[PDB]
Amino acid sequence: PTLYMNDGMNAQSSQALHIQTYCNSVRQQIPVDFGRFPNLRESERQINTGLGAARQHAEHYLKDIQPLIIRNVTNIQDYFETQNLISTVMPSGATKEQWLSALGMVSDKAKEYQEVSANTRRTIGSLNDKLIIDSNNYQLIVVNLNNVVNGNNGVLEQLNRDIDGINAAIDGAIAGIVVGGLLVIGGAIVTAIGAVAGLVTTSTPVVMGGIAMMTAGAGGVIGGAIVLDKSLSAREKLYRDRSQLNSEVLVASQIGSGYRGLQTQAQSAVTAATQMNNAWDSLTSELETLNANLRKGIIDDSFLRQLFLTASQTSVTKVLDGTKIIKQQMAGVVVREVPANQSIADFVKRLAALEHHHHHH
Repeated sequence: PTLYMNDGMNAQSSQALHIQTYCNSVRQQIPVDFGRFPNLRESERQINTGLGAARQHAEHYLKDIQPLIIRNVTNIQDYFETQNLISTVMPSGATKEQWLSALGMVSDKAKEYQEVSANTRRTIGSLNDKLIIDSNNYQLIVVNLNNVVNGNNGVLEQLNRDIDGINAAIDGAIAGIVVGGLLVIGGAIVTAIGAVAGLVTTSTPVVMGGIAMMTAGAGGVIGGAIVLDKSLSAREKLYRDRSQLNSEVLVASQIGSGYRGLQTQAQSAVTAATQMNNAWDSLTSELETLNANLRKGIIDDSFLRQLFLTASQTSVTKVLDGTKIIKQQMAGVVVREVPANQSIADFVKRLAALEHHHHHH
């Protein structure tokens, strides 16, 4: 259970930094301006209404959920510091009753923290559910606009699936970068937000879902930009290839892709939250089994003492080490401003060229 707890914590913490950055990109998205086309006023208002709801979903995550996930790390640290302390306090000839008191104190903490993880899982499950509905309904606003300007709905839908497909690649590259950097002592996570497509001027730039996450090592040395550059540039390319689509349909499409991308992050958060809740479940079960087996007299104090002792010398070390690195990295995220005349792909491409020069390669 100690390693299950470790893996749950690592997966939820890394994914939490990913959806956090995605939510920031949704919050920073500027309303769409189709002022130059009075006949698209209705579409402009439907798109800004859906965007407002997306910003509220993102805000809900940042303010109401992110802190519970960070609280979970702290709860893991307190749990294991407490289990460890039991090991150092219980003297030699401690009675069954004293051991039952001690087991009780750790089971109470574990159940308290299991319930916090469970409530976190429900809250993210609900947000994911709402995002599935809102992102699915948003697509009708885009088709409707495409119909108002007699665009080809086949070409639009193809672009939508192509962007979904490249977003899996971008997500997987960001996930691998963050997982790989989460447990580096002295390492930091670096994020940037920027337009998802190449810029062209009077169209509203879409930063929603335009994210980069990279690592920084000793001396602020960026890692991950070379890897990430490939999938970011590919998205920019896929948009470039549909410059025959109406400009406003393209913007509307970019928000839709950002709305679906947000729902994808929330599904990843559900999966991580489930894995963490299952880890707590197996921790409380183990304690309940030790509580019953000591009472049934199937085990004894001596076994329990050695069980907690070994744990404290072994897998608990890894968890406690992880809790400290994870809190530093989640608290030390470095936010890079992207200039208004650079896409997220442009920005990372420039960081990738700097990364090549630092590697002399």
